[PDB]
Amino acid sequence: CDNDNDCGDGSDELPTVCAFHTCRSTAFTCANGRCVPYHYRCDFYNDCGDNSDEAGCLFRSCNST
Amino acid sequence: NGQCITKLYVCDEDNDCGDGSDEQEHLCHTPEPTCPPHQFRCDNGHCIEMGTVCNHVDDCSDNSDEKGCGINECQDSSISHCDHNCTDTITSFYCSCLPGYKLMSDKRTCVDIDECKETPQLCSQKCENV
Ligand SMILES: *[C@@H]1O[C@H](CO)[C@@H](O)[C@H](O)[C@H]1NC(C)=O
Ligand SMILES: *[C@@H]1O[C@H](CO)[C@@H](O)[C@H](O)[C@H]1NC(C)=O
Ligand SMILES: *[C@@H]1O[C@H](CO)[C@H](O)[C@H](O)[C@H]1NC(C)=O
Ligand SMILES: *[C@@H]1O[C@H](CO)[C@H](O)[C@H](O)[C@H]1NC(C)=O
Ligand SMILES: *[C@@H]1O[C@H](CO)[C@H](O)[C@H](O)[C@H]1NC(C)=O
Ligand SMILES: [Ca+2]
Ligand SMILES: [Ca+2]
Ligand SMILES: [Ca+2]
Ligand SMILES: [Ca+2]
Ligand SMILES: [Ca+2]
Repeated sequence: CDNDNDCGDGSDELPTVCAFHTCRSTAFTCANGRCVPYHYRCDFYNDCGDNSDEAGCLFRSCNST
Repeated sequence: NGQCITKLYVCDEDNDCGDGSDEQEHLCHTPEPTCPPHQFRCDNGHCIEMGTVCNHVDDCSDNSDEKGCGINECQDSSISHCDHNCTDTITSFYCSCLPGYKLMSDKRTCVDIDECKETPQLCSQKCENV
């Protein structure tokens, strides 16, 4: 249930298998039903599909000290 | 050479021991560790056969092996907002500044080296930064 059509014609991601799926609770949860570790969120990479992992964060990225 | 020096002297860029045992590179510095050249290293201290890095299966404890394989970051200005030059890699990418410039912790910004302050021995009389 990674939201990818691995099994040829999309047969692995069908609703009757994935419908009640959840992922390890420490990981981030994404709008399209895909999970990436929480640190992946907002690192300029759209690791989750579309852009909901990056969307909304302020990209403060330098050593303020 | 048969000499005793205080422990603070052992690595301070001074040949206190005349044989130059003091200041030996193997003593004062550690090379970045690697693994067989036929292999690959993820962010964590792990080394895997290189073919595995893009096999769609997470190998590293941090799952960072598979993350980079699909993106040519230099062609994607959003991720690669580099100041001078960018180069792709099967995992992630690297960014580099032109000669005379240095890179900053965001690993994308470039800044101008004050060569006079950083290396005053460059000019025998006076130095001016540009
Ligand atoms: C800033 O850099 C110093 C080393 O130059 C490092 O010790 C420190 O942890 C860094 N701080 C942050 C917030 O990144
Ligand atoms: C690096 O970037 C500079 C400035 O854009 C450019 O003049 C130079 O040709 C580039 N070098 C390479 C190897 O891409
Ligand atoms: C997935 O999360 C749900 C909560 O919505 C339940 O905890 C369920 O037991 C979980 N199943 C697993 C182990 O993924
Ligand atoms: C060698 O490198 C490691 C990190 O890989 C540590 O920074 C360590 O302190 C280094 N040792 C010396 C003697 O510089
Ligand atoms: C990387 O480190 C290993 C272990 O020390 C071997 O020395 C190998 O030869 C090194 N390879 C490189 C690239 O220096
Ligand atoms: Ca799938
Ligand atoms: Ca991300
Ligand atoms: Ca010394
Ligand atoms: Ca892998
Ligand atoms: Ca890449």
